[PDB]
Amino acid sequence: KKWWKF
Repeated sequence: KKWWKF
């Protein structure tokens, strides 16, 4: 969502 593939 907001960090890495998230």
